[PDB]
Amino acid sequence: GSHMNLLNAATALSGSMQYLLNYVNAG
Amino acid sequence: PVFHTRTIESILEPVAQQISHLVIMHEEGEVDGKAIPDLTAPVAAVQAAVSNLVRVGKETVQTTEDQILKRDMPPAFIKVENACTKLVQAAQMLQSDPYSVPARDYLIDGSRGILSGTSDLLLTFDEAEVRKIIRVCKGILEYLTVAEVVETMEDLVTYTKNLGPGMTKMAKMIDERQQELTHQEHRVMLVNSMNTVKELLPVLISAMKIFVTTKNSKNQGIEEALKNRNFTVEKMSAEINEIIRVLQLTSWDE
Repeated sequence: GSHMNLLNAATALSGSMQYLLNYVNAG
Repeated sequence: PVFHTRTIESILEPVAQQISHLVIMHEEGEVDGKAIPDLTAPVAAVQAAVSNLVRVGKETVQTTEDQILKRDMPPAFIKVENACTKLVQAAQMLQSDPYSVPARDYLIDGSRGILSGTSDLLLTFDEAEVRKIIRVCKGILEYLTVAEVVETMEDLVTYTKNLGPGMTKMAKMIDERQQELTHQEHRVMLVNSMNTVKELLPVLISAMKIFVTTKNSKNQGIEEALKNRNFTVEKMSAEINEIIRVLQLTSWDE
């Protein structure tokens, strides 16, 4: 199954975590 | 807290830095007077990214032949899923009370759990990648044992036609792997070991040329050729085994 590998999925997860933490930081 | 590779670092280091920034503002059980805005939508995006990471991971476990992956990937799925549930709960608690102290603790614990489980999956993935590199190294080691049975010029031509491109592949692989490493001392060891192997290849072929051409001669320098061949194979084999050992090294951090 070659559509999205683990590295790409981990990257999208990092991005969503970074958005969430910066969202909290902005208040 | 240092990451094993530059790929893992670029993904996880920003998340670790942002958690440590939040921890400055919130110690466990600490009260503040800052209303946290509604986190339902950013948390729902974390939830979607988590389910997608678990879906990709589970597809690997279902199709792989690597027994270590089948064993080490499923606990990391539980880690990330449990941690994501704490973030969903934190967002729900903050919606009713933007000052909720237990929700702030769930934010930190949830975020730490996501980072820890993602780190586990990435290290498990990297370890499988290292096993593939070692397989290529062992293939070269195995064909080097065939050098001793090459006795004709026709067989030497065949031998070099397989070994030459095979070595080029191994060199390219070690070059890319050393570039990805974060520990400088490990990179130097790989580069030097791979350079010694590259330089010894024409030395080996030269000794094999003389061996094959002086094989059935009285006055011949076969003895020196056979000795130079066996010595070059031994030195190349010790350096590849050094590469395999270095490839599996882990530093005291953490």
